[PDB]
Amino acid sequence: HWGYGKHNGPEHWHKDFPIAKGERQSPVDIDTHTAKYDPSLKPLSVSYDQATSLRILNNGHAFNVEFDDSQDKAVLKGGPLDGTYRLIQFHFHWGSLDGQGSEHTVDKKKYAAELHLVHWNTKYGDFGKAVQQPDGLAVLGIFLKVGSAKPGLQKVVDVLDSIKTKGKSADFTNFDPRGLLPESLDYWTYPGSLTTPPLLECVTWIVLKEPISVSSEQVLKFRKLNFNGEGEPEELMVDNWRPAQPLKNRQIKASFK
Ligand SMILES: *c1c(C=O)cccc1-c1ccc(S(N)(=O)=O)cc1
Ligand SMILES: NS(=O)(=O)c1ccc(-c2cccc(C=O)c2)cc1
Ligand SMILES: [Zn+2]
Repeated sequence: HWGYGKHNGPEHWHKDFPIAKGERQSPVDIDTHTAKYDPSLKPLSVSYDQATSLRILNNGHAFNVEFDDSQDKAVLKGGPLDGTYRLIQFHFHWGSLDGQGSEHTVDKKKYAAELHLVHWNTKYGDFGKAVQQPDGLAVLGIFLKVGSAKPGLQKVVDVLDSIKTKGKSADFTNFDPRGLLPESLDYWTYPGSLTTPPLLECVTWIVLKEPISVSSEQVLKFRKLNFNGEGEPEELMVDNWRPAQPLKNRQIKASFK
């Protein structure tokens, strides 16, 4: 089916997901000189103190760390958002080389990877309903640059050997996602979409200004994962990113000057 190869990648997706050519597609390039500071944007409220991680899964496109979203345990509020968004999972997109891998770009700069913390608007009851709504999701996006190691990422790196191939999962309880954040919560925000099929236009994107630093060894271990299932020819899971899409009739707002 769809993927990231030459024969099933982002240039092909529109044939089965025509919204790929829609009016609010993600990711986008963040032109920092064209984004407008909005002094009415509130601070983000990230409340992960009670987060309950469950499992890590290689789904053939990335790996997801999944959370208990049956109660308000780990929630995102504030910023541009109305209402409460529950954390359901996080995942990454990354490159084959340190100079590429992020989906969003900043003044056309690509980061080595991008973390997506996916939340859904609790007024819609469940995630499947939320993705059908224009304000159903809020994804907190965080850039990764290669430099010093991120201690809060190491527990994720440690377990990747056990989920090398598509369909493999492992217990991943008691993981604190607060260890994945930068110091500052300054952000850009704009209305967009899922960056993989079904490409639904349901996401308020909140992209942090400050990248996190991860070590070359940490991202190298990302690149040892496999797109393929066990017993199939090995295809390294690398370059699972969609390139920047036309901004069209949208304005990116900044919470900071
Ligand atoms: C995730 C699930 C299940 O966890 C189901 C359908 C779609 C997605 C999805 C979530 C987030 C994104 S992203 N790259 O954060 O925009 C793409 C697909
Ligand atoms: N969902 S999509 O991006 O439009 C898509 C789905 C399936 C294919 C496909 C199907 C069968 C064989 C091949 C081999 O290249 C590719 C190629 C593209
Ligand atoms: Zn993503």
